Amino acid sequence: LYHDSGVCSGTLNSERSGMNVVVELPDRNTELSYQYMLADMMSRHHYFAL
Amino acid sequence: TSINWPGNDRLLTPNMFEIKRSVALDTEGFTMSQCDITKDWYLIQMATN
Amino acid sequence: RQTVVAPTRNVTTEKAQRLQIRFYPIQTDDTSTGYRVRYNINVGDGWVL
Amino acid sequence: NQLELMLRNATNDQTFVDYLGAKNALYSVPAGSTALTINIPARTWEGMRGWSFTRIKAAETPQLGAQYDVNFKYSGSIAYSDGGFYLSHTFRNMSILFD
Amino acid sequence: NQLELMLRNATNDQTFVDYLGAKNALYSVPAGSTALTINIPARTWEGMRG
Amino acid sequence: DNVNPFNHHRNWGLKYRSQLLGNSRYVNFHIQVPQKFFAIKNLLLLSGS
Amino acid sequence: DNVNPFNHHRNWGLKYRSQLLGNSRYVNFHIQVPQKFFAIKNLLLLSGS
Amino acid sequence: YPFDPSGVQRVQLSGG
Amino acid sequence: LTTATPRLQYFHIAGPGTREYLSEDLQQFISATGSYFDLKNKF
Amino acid sequence: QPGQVLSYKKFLCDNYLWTIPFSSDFMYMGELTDLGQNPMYTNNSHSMV
Amino acid sequence: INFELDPMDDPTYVYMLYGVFDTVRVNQPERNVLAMAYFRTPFATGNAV
Repeated sequence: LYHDSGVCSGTLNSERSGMNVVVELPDRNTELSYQYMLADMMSRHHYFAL
Repeated sequence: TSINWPGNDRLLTPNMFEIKRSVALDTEGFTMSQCDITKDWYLIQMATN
Repeated sequence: RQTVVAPTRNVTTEKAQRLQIRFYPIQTDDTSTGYRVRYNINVGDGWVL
Repeated sequence: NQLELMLRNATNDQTFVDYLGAKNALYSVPAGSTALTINIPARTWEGMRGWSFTRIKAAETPQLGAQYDVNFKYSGSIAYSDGGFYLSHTFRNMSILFD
Repeated sequence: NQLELMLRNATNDQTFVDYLGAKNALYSVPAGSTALTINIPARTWEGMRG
Repeated sequence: DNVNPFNHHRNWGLKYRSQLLGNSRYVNFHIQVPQKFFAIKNLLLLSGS
Repeated sequence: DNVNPFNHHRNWGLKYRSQLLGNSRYVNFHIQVPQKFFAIKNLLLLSGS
Repeated sequence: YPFDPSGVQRVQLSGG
Repeated sequence: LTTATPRLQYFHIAGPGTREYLSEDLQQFISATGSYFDLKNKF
Repeated sequence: QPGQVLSYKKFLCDNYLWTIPFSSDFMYMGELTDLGQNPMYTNNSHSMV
Repeated sequence: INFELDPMDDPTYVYMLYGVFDTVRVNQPERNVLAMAYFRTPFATGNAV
């Protein structure tokens, strides 16, 4: 998924106000952040295929 | 070191002023006025002038 | 010398808003003599197009 | 509806922090060069947690904020996107000078 | 003489601006290089036109 | 007198219009076509879908 | 010591990840990718469109 | 919504 | 403008804390429905 | 053959000196721009790159 | 920040990570009204209007 790429970023917003609430910065690392979150949340030797 | 001046998801490429793209490698569009100048840059220039 | 001064307030959103929005078709229905396209121009509150 | 009307209240609304909690800046180091200087202009450093750093190969890292990286001709493990760091060594020393 | 007296008054004295209204900086770029960075230090930008 | 003068190789307008696409009969064009219907060419849509 | 060790055929994670798709280069893959943006990773949306 | 009258280091206010 | 918050208590970077800024009924709801529908990671 | 041709969309713009106005909406609303009197830049030191 | 490195045989980046509180809180006052305000305490990317 295109994370942290402003040119091709995602979009979440209400329909009443089509103002996107998701701003992605090139200097944040969403994917490594999830890596660290998952590694702190549980041991990494577990294989979760989902 | 972190404040892009438009910085409000203004342009179609919010993090930089893409003046031109390669039309051959262009896929999504973002090239304006029958050349390789971009929609964002063309908007900026027309609004300025 | 005299200078004209910008309104400096109540003229531009401080919120993260797109300057230029591309709409890609919901429906195409390509036919032999024409090429239909159907969009959905979503203008939320606070926007004028 | 109780939960909804109780979560729409201003004083108790959802707050999230990115777990990495890091601004990611990549500083290029050419092949044979053995030293690097990171010049940062004046800033108010309000609430800085600290520093974290490794060196990643240029060929193994996509250009940041790219719809499509045309120079990215590598499909192994991007140590930037995942935690596959392997060059924590090859770091001799480091200096920090707030002014 | 009337013009001289009404022009030596402080509140109405000639004010001139350079029309270009630009600070000119030349940043060198070598022959083959395809990139350039302009690091300008902290400033007060008190009236920058663009 | 009854022959269309705009069907000429000195039709500078058509010459420019054709040279914008290229020098070949195989063109990967990218063009922007304005809305011309008078009721919607200048209409200012307000908030809504 | 400066060679990426995870680009190895003994990468058990990558071995299992490739073996989840099949033994051929022609895979009709079916996957479920999670949302990872922190602002919306665990956001509990209330009523609304 | 927050009002941030800071001359340095302002908030983003994605909003909507 | 009716709040006047120090901009770090707003984002709970130096705030009073979850136990004393959520509504007491919200904290009760989180405690009661905490075994099957978690809400602690959202604040 | 049509598969043996390419495209080279390009532009030339001489004597122009590309302009990016320091205005919130990128238009001209006064010589002293919209952001030229905002007390984020004027009153506080920023180091642009 | 001054680094001294072991000289490698290929161009490498130095993946520097600062310690930032890149937080956000979600404001949902009414139905289908979603609004978030971000903040990053050392390197906030917000700009004026």
